Amino acid sequence: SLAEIVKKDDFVLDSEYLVTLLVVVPKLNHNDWIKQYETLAEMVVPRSSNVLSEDQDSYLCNVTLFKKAVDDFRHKARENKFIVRDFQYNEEEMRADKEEMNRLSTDKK
Amino acid sequence: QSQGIQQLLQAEKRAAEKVADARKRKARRLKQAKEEAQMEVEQYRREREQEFQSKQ
Amino acid sequence: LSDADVQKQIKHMMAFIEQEANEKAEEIDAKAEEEFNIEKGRLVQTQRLKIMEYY
Repeated sequence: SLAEIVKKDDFVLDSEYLVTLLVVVPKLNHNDWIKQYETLAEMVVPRSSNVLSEDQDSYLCNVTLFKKAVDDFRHKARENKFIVRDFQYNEEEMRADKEEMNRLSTDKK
Repeated sequence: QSQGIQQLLQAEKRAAEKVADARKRKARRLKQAKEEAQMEVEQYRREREQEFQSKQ
Repeated sequence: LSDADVQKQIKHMMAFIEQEANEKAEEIDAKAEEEFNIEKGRLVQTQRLKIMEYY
């Protein structure tokens, strides 16, 4: 669960209508990711976002789309056969998880 | 497409600002409307009081 | 692809957002007018009932 890994500025701050989404996996399907990351779904806005992390197998792209249009993003991602990777924008709880992991690490000692 | 990106993020602000300020100014609109019409009705009622007191 | 196509694409969504928001804003204006008239029909009605009582 990304949390700490998240490049925090890659999301739409105060995503009242426009939120960022992440259903993107296999490398072998990324033959047209230059097209998809800007227009995988019709109304994507990718200028203010980037890939959160890179594997040799996948790129975890934080693609922008509308409150409802998250459904369209998922539809076209599934047209491309991508699989669950999203974050839901869970950042205060990212902080909580950082506190918890630090607590456990200190508890060990 | 960055021009579009930024200007349409600005458009998200148009919708939110106009709706929110319309909502917050609805209170003002309703309160002014109360301040006007109902006191005017009060004054008509007092005029009618004077009329019936004349008859009495 | 082209950033002009991007602008039109996103403007579809901005059209939906702004237009739903402003239609609801116009509904707020409908409140300010007709729900104001309804609050009149209520409170001024109570005032008029007061005046019948007094008469």
